[PDB]
Amino acid sequence: ETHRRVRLLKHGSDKPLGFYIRDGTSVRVTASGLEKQPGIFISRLVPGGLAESTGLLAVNDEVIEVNGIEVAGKTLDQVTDMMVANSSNLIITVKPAN
Amino acid sequence: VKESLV
Repeated sequence: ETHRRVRLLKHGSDKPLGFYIRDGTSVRVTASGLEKQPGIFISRLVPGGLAESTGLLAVNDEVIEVNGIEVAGKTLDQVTDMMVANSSNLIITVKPAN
Repeated sequence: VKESLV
């Protein structure tokens, strides 16, 4: 599988995970062939932030699931809420851009 | 682009 699971071990309750997400499009494979579908992607990393420090997350990476739950069919607002809830010990499944 | 910080 091309998917990669990243665990962000945060300590500061106020300090953010260190990244931004945006709406995007993903041309995933299907039966009839490649097809476009909505998706969530990392737009950028906070300088000096936790996410950047790990070196496991990068811009354009696609968020597939948050702590075991797929983000497919959800809005940017809903996915954002899903992540801040697991800030303490967040596990994110992504699909590397590069 | 609209982005959301986490």
